[PDB]
Amino acid sequence: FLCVPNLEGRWHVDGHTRSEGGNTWEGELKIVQTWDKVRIHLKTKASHSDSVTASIIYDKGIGYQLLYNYRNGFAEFRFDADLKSAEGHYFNGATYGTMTITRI
Amino acid sequence: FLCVPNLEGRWHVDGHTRSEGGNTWEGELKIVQTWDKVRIHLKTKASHSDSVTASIIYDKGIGYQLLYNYRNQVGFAEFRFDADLKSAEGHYFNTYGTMTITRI
Repeated sequence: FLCVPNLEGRWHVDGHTRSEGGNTWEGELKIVQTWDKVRIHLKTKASHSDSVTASIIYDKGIGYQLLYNYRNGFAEFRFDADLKSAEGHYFNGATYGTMTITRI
Repeated sequence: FLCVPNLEGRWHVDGHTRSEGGNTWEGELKIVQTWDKVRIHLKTKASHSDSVTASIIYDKGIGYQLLYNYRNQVGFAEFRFDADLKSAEGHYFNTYGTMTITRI
């Protein structure tokens, strides 16, 4: 079997910039997925960012993780077992923060 | 989730034309696979048989079926894999018969 997770669609993003006076922000994430190829568009208040490179990994006991870089940095998400939501973090080289992703 | 069976590799083919006449022939099948995109190539000591369009389908109860239109040197061949993709039984139609393939 050659199985991959179905992460495609729209997710609500509850981000928290823990870097240099950041406030709790919100946004919308769009994941366009063709098998292994994955693209991530993040539309927020301050325009948007589009992914450049990405990769899906699976680590047993932890679950599925999505690592990617984007162009307004790095972002990574860790999804729950049934792909409902994900906890991630991002770093722009300097800002950084923690995001929560929720499918809808 | 998105899964396909891993059918790639070489397979031995015990073929038998069920038309009037013929006998037990043999061949080698090479299955090249990129996700759901599959290309079959059958080579024997008489004539080789390449494929054009191929589709993987899964029906509840049967398992994973592989159906493709081919071309010697347009016919239709199909297999139904069993036992964790180690062996499959199928038939072809251009001269008609069956084929029993085993994954090397």
